Amino acid sequence: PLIRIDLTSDRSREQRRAIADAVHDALVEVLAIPARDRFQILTAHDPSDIIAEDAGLGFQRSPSVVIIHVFTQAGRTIETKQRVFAAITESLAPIGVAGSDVFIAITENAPHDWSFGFGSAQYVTGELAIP
Amino acid sequence: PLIRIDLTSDRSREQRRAIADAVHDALVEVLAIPARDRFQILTAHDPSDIIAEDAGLGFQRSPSVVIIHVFTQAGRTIETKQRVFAAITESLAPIGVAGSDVFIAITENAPHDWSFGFGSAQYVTGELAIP
Amino acid sequence: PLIRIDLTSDRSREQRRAIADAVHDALVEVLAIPARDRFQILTAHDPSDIIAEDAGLGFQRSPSVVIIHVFTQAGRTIETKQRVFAAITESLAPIGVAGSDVFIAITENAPHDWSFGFGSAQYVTGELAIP
Repeated sequence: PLIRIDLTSDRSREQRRAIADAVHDALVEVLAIPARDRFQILTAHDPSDIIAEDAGLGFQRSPSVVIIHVFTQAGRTIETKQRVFAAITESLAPIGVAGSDVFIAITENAPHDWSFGFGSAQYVTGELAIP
Repeated sequence: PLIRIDLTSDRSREQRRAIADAVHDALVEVLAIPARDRFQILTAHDPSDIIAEDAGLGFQRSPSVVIIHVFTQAGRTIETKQRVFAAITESLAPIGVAGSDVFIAITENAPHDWSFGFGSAQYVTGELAIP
Repeated sequence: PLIRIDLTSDRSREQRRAIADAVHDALVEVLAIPARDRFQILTAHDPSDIIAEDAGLGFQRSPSVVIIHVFTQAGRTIETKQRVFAAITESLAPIGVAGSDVFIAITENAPHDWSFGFGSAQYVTGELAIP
C-alpha cells in the first residue's frame, strides 16, 4: 500500500518517524502484507494547513492532527478495514497521537496499478504474490 | 470528504484560508454534508512545482494555480458533481482566484473506508449517518 | 491525468522540472493524451520523509527516491499500464533517476469527475473529448 501521512511540523522528527513506524506495524499485523512492503510519504505542515473537525459527532481535536490516507488494492472486507482503523489508532496512542486527532481514509485500486521499480508491474508478472 | 487543496506560495496565508473556507461552504451547500464535515489539507508550493495547462482547450492560466482534489463517497450523480465544480469556482472569484486558475478532481470510495477518530469506522457502526 | 510526484529536496530545480517533463512525455507517448493535458504537483521532502523499501523483492534504493502517483480516468488496459510504467522509467533514466528509485501507483475515476476550469466539467459537456 501507499500511505500518505499529513501531519503537523511541531512534532519532532523522531515522533514523526515513530508515527510512520506505528502506521506500518499495524498494517503488517492486520493486512499481513510483507514486512518490507513499506511505502510512505510523510508531509509536515503548519497546524493552520490541516483543517479537521468532527462531522458533527461531538468532539474537538488538538492542532496536532494526523491524517493517514491509505492507498491499497481492492479486496479487503469491511471488518478488516475496521481492524486497520483500530490498530493504527492504538499503535499511535503510546507515541503521543490522541484518538481524537486521528483521521483515516482508504482509496482503492487494482494489483495491475502498481510499479515497485524498474518499470515493471510485479503483481502482473507474478514476481510479487497478490495479497 | 477529504480535500487536498494544492495552491501556490505567492497567495497570502490569509487568502489560502479564505480559499479553503469557500470550498468547504460550497460543498456544504451542494452536497449537504454536515457543517462540521470539514477535512482539508493545504499545501502551498513554489509556483514552479505546480504545472497545470489547458489540455488544449485554448486558454492560459496564471502561475497561481489552485488544484482541489476531492475524496468522497461514491453515489453523487453526474449533475451534482457539475454543480460542485460550478459552486466551488464562483466562490473563489471574489476571493482572488480566476476561473482559468481552478482545477478540480474527484476520487471516490465507500462509507466503510472512513475513520473520523478513535479507531472507529463511524458510517459502519451507526455513529454517523451515511449521507 | 493529475500526477503527484513526491521527491527529495536535494534534487535541483532543473532536475525536478526535467523529472516532471520526462514523466509527462511518457504519458503523451504511451497514452496519446493531448500534449497539453498536463497537471503535475511536485512536492520535495527530506529523504527521511519518503520511505520506500522493496516489498521483499530483493533490492535496495538510494535515498533519492521518486514516487509518481497517477490519477487518470478508468478504461486503460493492464498492458497499456505496464507500458506506462516502462515509459516513465526509461525516460527518467537519463535525467538521473534510477530504476530502483521509481515507485508508481495509479488511481482511477470517471470522465465526469474532472473540471479543468471555469466551474465546468469538460468531458461531460463535450468540450473535451473522452480519451
